[PDB]
Amino acid sequence: HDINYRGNRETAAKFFKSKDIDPADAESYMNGLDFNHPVRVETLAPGKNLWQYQSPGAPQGNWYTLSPRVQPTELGINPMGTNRAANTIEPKVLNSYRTTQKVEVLRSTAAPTDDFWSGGAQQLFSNEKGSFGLLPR
Amino acid sequence: MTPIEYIDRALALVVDRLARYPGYEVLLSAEKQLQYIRSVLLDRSLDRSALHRLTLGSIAVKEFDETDPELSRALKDAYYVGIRTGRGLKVDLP
Repeated sequence: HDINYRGNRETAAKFFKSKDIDPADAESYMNGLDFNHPVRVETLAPGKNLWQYQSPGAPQGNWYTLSPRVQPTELGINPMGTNRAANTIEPKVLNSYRTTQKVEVLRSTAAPTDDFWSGGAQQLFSNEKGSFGLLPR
Repeated sequence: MTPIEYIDRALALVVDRLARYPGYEVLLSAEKQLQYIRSVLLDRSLDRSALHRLTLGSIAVKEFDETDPELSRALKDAYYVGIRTGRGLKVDLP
């Protein structure tokens, strides 16, 4: 891989380490990013609207999209999730969040889902859940 | 666990979850990827190019980090087995 790809990998590795993810697990988080596209750290101010797909009945996650128009496949996720109480496969729910505090995020392009084992969208990562407030749906 | 035990642990959990959610594409993909890793662990003569096309780590964190932490853990560890194998490094898991 080229000097840009290696730099994007190092940006992500440093970010995940700083957010209490250990080095072996950090590889999996990095597997969600396409290092052929820019990876940068940004600080969001309070008041930024974001969106997040989740399985029905699931708590808040760590991955956000910048627009509600972005569909799951381009984000590297399946459009169907798991309703655990019902034992069913049902569509992912799109929830809205708004930053409540300044927060650093890792900005990248998803590795999107293709048919090999069967373009990517931009994404944000932050595991500082309390900095993103759930909005009414 | 040995590296094969980490892969068979992940396969056991994926099969259990497929009984809960039959046909679920995320789990069918994870199964195929785990079987691929298993094959290259057991036979060093097989082509290893597809190790760098694994998505198991992404599946663990984007699909299961909240809904199924037990599965997410097993898939993170299996993905790590895969990429350390692909990179020619010791699988330094306990």
